[PDB]
Amino acid sequence: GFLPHFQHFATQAIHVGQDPEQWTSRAVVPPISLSTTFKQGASGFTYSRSGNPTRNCLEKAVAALDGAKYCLAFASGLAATVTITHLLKAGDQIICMDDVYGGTNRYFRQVASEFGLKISFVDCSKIKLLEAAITPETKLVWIETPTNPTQKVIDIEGCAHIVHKHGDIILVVDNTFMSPYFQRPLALGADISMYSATKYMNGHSDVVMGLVSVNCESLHNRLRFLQNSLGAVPSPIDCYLCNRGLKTLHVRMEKHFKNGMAVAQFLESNPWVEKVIYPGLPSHPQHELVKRQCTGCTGMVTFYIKGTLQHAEIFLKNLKLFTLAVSLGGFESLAELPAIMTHASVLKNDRDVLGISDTLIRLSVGLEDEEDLLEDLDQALKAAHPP
Amino acid sequence: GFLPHFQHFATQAIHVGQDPEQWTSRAVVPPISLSTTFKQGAPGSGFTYSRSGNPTRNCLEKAVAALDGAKYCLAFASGLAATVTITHLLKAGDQIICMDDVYGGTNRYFRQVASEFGLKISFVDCSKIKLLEAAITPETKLVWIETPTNPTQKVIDIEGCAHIVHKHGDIILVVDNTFMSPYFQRPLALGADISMYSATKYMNGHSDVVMGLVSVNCESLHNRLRFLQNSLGAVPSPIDCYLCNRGLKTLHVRMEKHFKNGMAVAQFLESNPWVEKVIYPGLPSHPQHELVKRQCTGCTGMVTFYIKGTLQHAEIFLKNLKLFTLAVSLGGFESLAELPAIMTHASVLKNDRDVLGISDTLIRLSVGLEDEEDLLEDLDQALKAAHP
Amino acid sequence: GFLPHFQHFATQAIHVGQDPEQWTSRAVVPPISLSTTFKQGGFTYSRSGNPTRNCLEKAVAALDGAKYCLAFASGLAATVTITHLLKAGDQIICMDDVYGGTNRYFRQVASEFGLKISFVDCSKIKLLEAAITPETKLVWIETPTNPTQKVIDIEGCAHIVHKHGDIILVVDNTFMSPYFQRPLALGADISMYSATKYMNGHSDVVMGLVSVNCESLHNRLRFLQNSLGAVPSPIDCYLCNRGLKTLHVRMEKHFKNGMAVAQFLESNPWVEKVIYPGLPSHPQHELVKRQCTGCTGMVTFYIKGTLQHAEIFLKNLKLFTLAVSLGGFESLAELPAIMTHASVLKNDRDVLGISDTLIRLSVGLEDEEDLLEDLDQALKAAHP
Amino acid sequence: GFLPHFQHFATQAIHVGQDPEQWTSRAVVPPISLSTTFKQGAHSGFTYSRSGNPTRNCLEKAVAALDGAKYCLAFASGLAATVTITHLLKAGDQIICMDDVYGGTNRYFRQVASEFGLKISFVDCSKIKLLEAAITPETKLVWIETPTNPTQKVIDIEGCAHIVHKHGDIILVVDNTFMSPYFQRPLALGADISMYSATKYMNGHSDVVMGLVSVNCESLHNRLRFLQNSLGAVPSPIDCYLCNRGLKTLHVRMEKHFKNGMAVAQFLESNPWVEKVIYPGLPSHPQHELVKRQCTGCTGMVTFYIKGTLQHAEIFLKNLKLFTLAVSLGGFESLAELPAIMTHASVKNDRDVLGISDTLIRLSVGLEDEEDLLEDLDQALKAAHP
Repeated sequence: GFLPHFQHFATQAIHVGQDPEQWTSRAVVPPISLSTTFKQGASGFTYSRSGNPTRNCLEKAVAALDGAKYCLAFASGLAATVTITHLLKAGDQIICMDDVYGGTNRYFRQVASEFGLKISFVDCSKIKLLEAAITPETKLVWIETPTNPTQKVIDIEGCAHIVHKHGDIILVVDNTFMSPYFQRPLALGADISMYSATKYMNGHSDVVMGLVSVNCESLHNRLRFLQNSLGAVPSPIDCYLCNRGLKTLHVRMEKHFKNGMAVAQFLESNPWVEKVIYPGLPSHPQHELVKRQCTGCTGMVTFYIKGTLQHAEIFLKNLKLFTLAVSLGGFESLAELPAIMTHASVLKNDRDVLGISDTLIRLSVGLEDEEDLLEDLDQALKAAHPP
Repeated sequence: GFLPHFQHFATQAIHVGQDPEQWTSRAVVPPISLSTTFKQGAPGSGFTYSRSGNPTRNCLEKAVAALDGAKYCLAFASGLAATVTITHLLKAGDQIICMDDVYGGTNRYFRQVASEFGLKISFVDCSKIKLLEAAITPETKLVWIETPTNPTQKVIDIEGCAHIVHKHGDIILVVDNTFMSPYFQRPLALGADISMYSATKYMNGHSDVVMGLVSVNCESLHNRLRFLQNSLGAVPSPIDCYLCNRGLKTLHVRMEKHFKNGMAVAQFLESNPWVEKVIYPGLPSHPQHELVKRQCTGCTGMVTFYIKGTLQHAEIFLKNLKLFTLAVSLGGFESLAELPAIMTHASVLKNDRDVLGISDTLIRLSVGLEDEEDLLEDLDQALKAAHP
Repeated sequence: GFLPHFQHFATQAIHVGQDPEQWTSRAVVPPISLSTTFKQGGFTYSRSGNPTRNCLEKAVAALDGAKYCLAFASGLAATVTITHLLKAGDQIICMDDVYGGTNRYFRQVASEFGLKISFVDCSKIKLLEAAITPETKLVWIETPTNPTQKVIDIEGCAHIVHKHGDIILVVDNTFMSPYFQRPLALGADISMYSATKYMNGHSDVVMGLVSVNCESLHNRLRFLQNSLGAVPSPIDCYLCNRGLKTLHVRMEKHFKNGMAVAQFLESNPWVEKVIYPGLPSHPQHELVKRQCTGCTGMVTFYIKGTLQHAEIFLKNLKLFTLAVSLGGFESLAELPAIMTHASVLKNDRDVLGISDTLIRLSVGLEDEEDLLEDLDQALKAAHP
Repeated sequence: GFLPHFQHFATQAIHVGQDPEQWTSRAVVPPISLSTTFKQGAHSGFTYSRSGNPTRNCLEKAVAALDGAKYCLAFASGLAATVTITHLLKAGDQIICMDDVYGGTNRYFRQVASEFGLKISFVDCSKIKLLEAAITPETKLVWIETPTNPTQKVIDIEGCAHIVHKHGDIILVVDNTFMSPYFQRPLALGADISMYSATKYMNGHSDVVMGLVSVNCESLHNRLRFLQNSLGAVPSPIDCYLCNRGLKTLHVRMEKHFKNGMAVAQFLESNPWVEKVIYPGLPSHPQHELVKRQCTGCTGMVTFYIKGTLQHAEIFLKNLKLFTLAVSLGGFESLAELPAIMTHASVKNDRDVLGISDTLIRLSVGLEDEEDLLEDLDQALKAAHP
């Protein structure tokens, strides 16, 4: 009952920007151009930071996958976030989601706010509340869906709609969790589709990178200027590796879905799980919303284990397939306790409100055999709660 | 008559951070660790996430720190990324004093971007010390200088400048040491708070890495920078870090050849009848030549000069070069030539270049590591081509 | 109706050799160790062994259901190394329809160091036994063949070969990959790969792989790996190991797309004949289901008309790229008579069925519609 | 009194094959081309990576210039180059190899090549009349090393070339690994093949295993080019890039290796705890005067015998703090090693004849500061003989 899959995604991920006629060798795979500078004198490239062959191939590919006209690659997701924020002036205000990635939370609240920028954390799941926070000084709205890690889902089309009623306000959707294979914020009314390519996009846990796709011509020109002016650019080798990862994004995300769905269903029917949060499950508060704006779900499964902090640790330390580590979206399965780990960078009084207790566990289900993933979870839960 | 060369420089560039006991394999060369994340909570722990820190980047930072005579170092995605990150130390309401002649991008960030966030920017000629003193306010938190400047190669008394800045209040002096490199100049040893590099140029020296480097001694200053490195995320690729560290292994023998080639080129151009004026710190004709010898252990391959005539004559010269490549950037093993007014400094107002002297006949050369004989031959023929 | 999929395959492909506890940093992904040498006072020299290559070798061995595996600079390099196992004076029985370079090595190079090479149709149970001599020490087979895709019953072949005892049976398992076929589980002594194809699967690594169970065979192979020095780069090893991580989800899509392409071509009025193991029309379709867990993306077909029609078709493709090699994420198309099998003598090319009208497709991971639409449009250009 | 330095070396090492007009982007440094295959149809271009590819060709084009050669072939390793060269022959032919060669070179000929109808004779080619006594019409290949590994015996290449080429068709190969093409050009001295282990000085950064073969003869190149593609011991394009990158600083590296190597050699000879030093740059070297005629300088390879027994050699090696106890050579880092147990353990009765005793130590002097390298040796020697 999900949105129909995007019509040329696999084809484009493999060929867009990859045209062999670009190179004198007619190579089927684009060469890695490390060169910082390029010969001028008799069009073309001037300096690597402003633009370079391998990065441009990647940006054109990602643009296509987002259904965008333009895309910009960055040193990291946070670097992309910071660059986007530099679009504004001293005196402007940013409305940010209350449950956001810790680093995003940290930048807005602790760094950006001390340069004449106003920051308001607003529950944008309450779309009725967003309008109340909007002021004539609001220039940017930052949204993330699903949120990390409580995975609450936001109506992008509804939010874009509220935001665009008051003229020049920018709507940014952090699309790190889903990827453009499952969700296209720009097609849903967003102005900017932002990624941490470090996660699902690259999908191989070996590249730190950010991506920003956009349609507005003037917004692109401002973003392209800041990309070269701030210089938070990615390595050409990282660009190549990420572009290589995109080649299998469609077949990777499908297995994440199948494995994620299977893990979520196993966990929900398990007597030692208090509650499971997974958009693909009917038990999810926004399951029907997900189906309207998304073409599927990922391998990100959040759940509460029964008992105390003690049980969550025994569970995590007895896993043999899931690796106890931060980050997500890789081919390998990851497990994590946000209260102590990825979201220790979010205030304690805010964690109590968001639901990040000592028993909330975030899983990044990988591409291993389903059987083995379930068996690993079963054995580990039995370690915390033995027969 | 230059400052004596820094001791153990080559030894440290090859060994610091490269210690084989870090790895289970006892490899002589540090592995490239691409992994974005790391396993936590195991029986019997340093790394958590690549952006915060990772093996290959850390080895590079420890090595560069040593070459700078520093305690700490931070690597970044680019020189500009390093610059922007440093500026994030400040608050809305602070003022930045910047050298009047600096790299266009440094100029551009301060004038067009930093000025959009409650920061006041004044461009001041910091070589003339009275101009700096009048610009300092109780609100001043940052002074950004570059020496030699890009591309007119103006030289600033670093130790003298630090003395003025560190007198009244908490003001940070940053020295963009891209041109010289730590082999020839140590700003931290001269009183600067930060020695900053674009590793894209001489540090890596192989024209295949875009990267910035930031060296510092102050403990609180480092912690604020280390926070911003992870919080802003302008991080370099581990593979780029490896390549740059590899470039460092030959930094000492490269810079020596850059010097020897650079001096010969400067001397050739100044005696050439088709050249109006040469600016090179190694030449006694440089207004601050004796200052250079007091602050440096030598000079690099950056040679700036004026060709006789107008813009048309400069173009014919540049297009006739066969070894020098008409291109932007600098500090690589290959020789580069460029016209700053139209190229690297087109992002500087037309009215500022005339004040700074960046006319249409000003040419910047980045002399590489090719044979001396051949580089002179290329310059000679091209000058004969410009004025036949 | 195929053989059941190999158990724990995806799990092993992602985790075997990838243990974070190997590194002081506990990185989830193994670092690329370029270091040629190591401090002594473990590893000694990169060519003999190194962390990144060794991690890859443990992974491939598991996927093969093997005890050992050796990585090499290329597929041919792996073949040459294996051939160095033999003695002066011996004979090699090699299939008549093999990869061109394999043919060339045996016929033009290997034969000159006291090695005798006889090309034999190893599918004919009576032709193989007649070719075996007490002097034969090595039998080299490839299944399915390139590009006529002839299929060999491996276990009976193993059974026939091992009756004469110490003879090595090598199966070039490049086409299928260890995800779809396990020669070692079927009685082969060596499972050999060109990792340049499906194993890496991203058209950016040249590498060979050799899997083995026998202790004595391994020690001889390991000695030769270090002695000839046709070793792969650690970065290539990393890249191939990176590619292995998605082998299971890639091969499944190659299967789904290849099947769709094969079926489209067969019902097409401008195609004379389609050769694809996944189609019931393939003469050994049922043998495939008994020894394999599925099929790959290699689709061979004859276009109606002449060489001219095959050329018009190939040059009008917009998604398929006219190029050699195979097994990458991108779709490739090729005319073996003129291209990849130009290194095989011409009159044997005619007997094998590799005419001027035989076309080989390597179907990639693109969308099915676009692949089919591209084929339709290109066929309509040849035959409007 | 050495040969004048080869002219335009720095220019060529930096520019040959590196022409920015090769790429549509006009990049100053050649891109790394990983692609295994190339689009065909529209004469122009590449077909398959193993046969040839942009990045490998640029390196080969570059190395050829530095060798003063017309052609060059890159391989997966030095040994890969060796095995490929040997494949030029047939069963029944005979190979003349230097008596003191690298352990792996010895091992291949003796244990592998010898099992395929090849005749192998180990001959002291520094005494050149021994070369003539072993030559037979069955000789198709002469493999020499100068200086030898690790006793550093020096061979008159042109003299050998004269003797070898007098008789029908014998190929003379010079393993020019120790010296660099900056310091020695075998092809200009009459050799048929200039071969390298690029793992050492050529790359010079201890992170690439690679072999190189430079050649002038047309038929010889065509036969080798066939084998490069047919045997498939090809290097990775990224490794090719890395070696080409290392090549950019080869001249300034080799000069510093020389200055450090000479100082290290001079220090050891004046040291009361060293019995004998073997270094071509030293007048005490038997072929010192020969070296000056065929070379433009010397490298950082210093071989010496320490006084005492095996235990004294161990304490010395284990007390080094700058020199690293490891195998291989030619990198920016200083290496120290005991060949009898390590790099030449694959050669024992032959070690005794060659002089590779339990007290023979081989040093690869790196690019560190001279003083620091000297102090490390000084302190470590004081440690063995306390």
